[PDB]
Order: sequence, then structure tokens, then C-alpha cells
Amino acid sequence: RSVASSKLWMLEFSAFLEQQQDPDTYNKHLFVHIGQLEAVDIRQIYDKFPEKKGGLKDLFERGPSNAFFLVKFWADLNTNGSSFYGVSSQYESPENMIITCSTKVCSFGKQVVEKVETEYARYENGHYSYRIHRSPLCEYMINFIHKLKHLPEKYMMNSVLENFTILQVVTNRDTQETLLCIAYVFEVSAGAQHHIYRLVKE
Amino acid sequence: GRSVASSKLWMLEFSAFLEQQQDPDTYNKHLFVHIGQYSDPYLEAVDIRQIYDKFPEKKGGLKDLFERGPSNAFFLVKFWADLNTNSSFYGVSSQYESPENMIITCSTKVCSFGKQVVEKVETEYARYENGHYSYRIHRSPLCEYMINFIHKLKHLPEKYMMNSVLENFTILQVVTNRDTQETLLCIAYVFEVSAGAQHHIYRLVK
Amino acid sequence: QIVHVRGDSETDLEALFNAVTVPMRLRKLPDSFFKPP
Amino acid sequence: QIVHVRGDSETDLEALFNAVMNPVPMRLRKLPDSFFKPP
Ligand SMILES: CCCCCCCCCCCCCC(=O)O
Ligand SMILES: CCCCCCCCCCCCCC(=O)O
Repeated sequence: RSVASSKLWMLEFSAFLEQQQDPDTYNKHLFVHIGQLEAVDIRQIYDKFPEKKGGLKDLFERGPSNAFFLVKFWADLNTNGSSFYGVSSQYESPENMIITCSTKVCSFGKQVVEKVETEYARYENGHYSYRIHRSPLCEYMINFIHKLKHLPEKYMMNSVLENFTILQVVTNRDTQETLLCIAYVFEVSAGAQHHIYRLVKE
Repeated sequence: GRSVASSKLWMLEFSAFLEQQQDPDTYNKHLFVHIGQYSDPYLEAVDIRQIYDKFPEKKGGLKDLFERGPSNAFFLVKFWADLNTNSSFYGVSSQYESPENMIITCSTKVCSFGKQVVEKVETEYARYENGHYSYRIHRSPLCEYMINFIHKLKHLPEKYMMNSVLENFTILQVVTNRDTQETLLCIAYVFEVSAGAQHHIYRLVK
Repeated sequence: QIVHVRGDSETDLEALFNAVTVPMRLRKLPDSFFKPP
Repeated sequence: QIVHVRGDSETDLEALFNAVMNPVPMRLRKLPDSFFKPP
């Protein structure tokens, strides 16, 4: 129970490339994977995320502070008929809610793509499960992965990645409460690895 | 794509597979059989009395279920399974959709000479999605009987021997509304080995 | 997932193979039943 | 899935790479030592 507020726990998160050799043969590569915590001062990352109305600082100040996380990924780019780039995630909550998951892909602290998905609950052992299964990776991300892999050295990939962040905000659509807010930072793995941090006010 | 569908439940997807993990970031998946979501072929009818002796016929058996109805919930699937395969996981995944919010029970009976040898029972809850309800059985483990059966078939030196052995092997899947006992879908499965994986779907009629 | 296994599933699995009624190929089934797509 | 793409996403993507194709950093910020060493 690492990426978890008092109302929502993100159990799994993975981004992948699945290749179909033929109708019965599929190969799947995981770029990043969280499956089944030191604090970081959130002011140290404000300039890497959008800061207009509804930006990271506004969201954090609105709270609850226990819903904010920073994930550092070391992504596995060591890959390769028909290709599919996707993201899958699973959440649990004691409450039955309508959740909206917004994912903002950011370049130099500015939003370039936003993906919005609405999810409903499935009852599971007295609690509620939410699943975003095989959500398609946007063209910007697919072309970014391609451009990254074509660089001749991993330190150049890490340099490019200094100005690339992703902000995921999961909200209760009816009350507008922030259930989880996860800031993502990346490096290339020299398998895929991660560290999860709690974002705090100081 | 409404093929295996009654008036209350539609099976959108059904697949059985072998997934091998090479390393924590690399997986290879082979599909033994697959029904999923071009052009829907007309479903030919099969007289259910032609298959009664291949499925259990005691109280609650295929004939009793069919007579109870509804007749539009009964299907026969003929599969030509792909056995060309080499940290392993043998699983079954399936997805259903209904206009109704129900608690459903999916019973799968593995049969030998028309008699039940293994029964798997799974209970599934609805998830609202786009005006309808979705039900998912994700990565349900294949029982040991089925895993050892796949292994034994593969060790036979000829495909015609596998087809001969498969003459007395059947699977009966019954999906019911747990709260009303209504039969939402009843699917009889018959197999041959593919000489990729293929299938034909039939409506079972009186 | 609740699994009910018969007490003799091991010998019953070998009984499927030991043999190798009207054969399916001779029953009233559509022509498509014996020709893969 | 609703996707909102900025009108200049192609040239925006190329701008991320321009800084490396023609030659405060996180490593100098107040972050734990674990932030720069994979497990
Ligand atoms: C190093 C960057 C590539 C690592 C793998 C990408 C992980 C990001 C997954 C979240 C992006 C989904 C949002 C979208 O493309 O619409
Ligand atoms: C031709 C024999 C290969 C087997 C093909 C797989 C058939 C679908 C599996 C459904 C069985 C689920 C029941 C169980 O494993 O407990």
C-alpha cells in the first residue's frame, strides 16, 4: 500500500509495448511497472509542472496532503508485427465513487497532452475496484519513446528527460476531492525500476 | 459482434492462453483459443439432441437446462485449438456485457465421456460502463487436469490421434444470474487441434 | 475461484487416452463443423 | 478516453531534443540520495 491516500490506493500501474507476431502470439515489454516512503518537499518540483489555476501548487494547497506522491522511474527502453503501446492501472477504495483520471504530459513544465478517463467501481470483498485497462498511449508519447531510443547514448536520453514530466490527478467526479495526485519523473534504466516518495509542504 | 449473446448477456471475449515470463519486463503469450471483437457470420443452428450424450444429463444437466430455457441463451462452439507452443502461467480470460446490474455465477464443467471431471465456479460483479454493465474474469487459472491434458495431447506423435482423443472431451460453461438462477448463457465446447486457432459458433435449437 | 475436482481425475485423464456410439463426423451437424475456416 | 492535444505537439516534441542534438538540474535540488540511484 505505497501510492495510497485515505480514499484511494493505486495497486498497479504499467506502461507497455505489445507486439503481435501472428493472431496467436504476443510479446509484451514493460517500460515501467508498479505492482504487488521518504518525503520530498513539493516546492522542489513546482517549476516542472503547470502552475496556472488548477496546477500542482493549487491542488496541493487545496489538499488533502496525504494524496500527493512523487514517483521516480528508471524506464526500460530495451525493445524490438502490429504494435500496441498502452497503459494499465488498478485502484482500490472503501468507497463506491465515480472517478476521473486526468493524465497531463508536460514539456518544460507546460501541458502538451491531457488524457481524461472516467471510471466506475466494481464491488470486491467489501471494498471497490477501479481499472483502466489497455488505455492507448498518445501519439506524442509513442513518438517521444521512438526519438529517445534513437539517441546514441543513455546520458543524452537522461538529459532530454530532465524537462519531461507526467502529472496524474485522480478526482471524485461528484465531490471534486483529489483522491491521488502523482507527479512522475524519469531516467532510462542502465530492468525497469522505481522509488515512490510522499510529497510534503516542507 | 453480437454472436454468443442471449437477451441478457453477451460474451464479448473468451481466450485461453499460456504466458511465459522471460524476465521481469518481458512476457510471451500464446493463445490456444480466442473469441473476440469485421463481418458477423450467420450462426447456423444445431439440434441440441445431437450432443446430449456428450454432456452431463443428471438433474441440472444440459437437457434440463435447455428445457428450462430461454432457448436463445444456448450455443455450441467448435474450436480448432493452437497447440504449437514451447515461469509459465496457463489462464482463461473472458468479458461479458449486460444492460442489467447482476451478480453472475460462471460455472465451467470439464467433461470426459460426457461426465464431469472438474468444475470451476466463479462469481462476478458488475462495473457500470457507457450505459451498460461489464463483467470480467481476468487471468482465471487453468486447472491441473487441463494443463496435464494439454501436455499429454502434445506428446502424441500425430494430430489425428489428438483429434481421436478429443472426441470424448467437452467443456460446458453455464453463466447464471446468482439471485434469480436465470440461465444467461450456456455454451457447449467441442474441440479439434488446428492443422492458427479457429472457431465456428452455432445456436443450439430443440 | 472455487474448484471441485473428482477424486479420480488422474486415472480419468489416462482413460481419455486409453481408447486411442456414433462418431461426431457421422451426426447431423453442419458441413462447417468439420472444415476449419 | 478524451485526449486534448496542443496545436504544436510535433514541433514541441522536437524542441525537447533540440537541446541535446545541437550541443537548476534535478541532481542539484534538495532530493534524497535514492532519487539518483536505482534500487
Ligand atoms: C521515459 C518515458 C517513457 C517511459 C514509458 C512511458 C510511461 C508513461 C505512461 C503514462 C503516459 C500515458 C499518457 C498518454 O500518452 O496519453
Ligand atoms: C484442445 C485442448 C486444449 C485446451 C484449450 C483450452 C480450452 C478453454 C479452457 C477453458 C477451461 C476452463 C476450466 C479450467 O481450466 O478449470
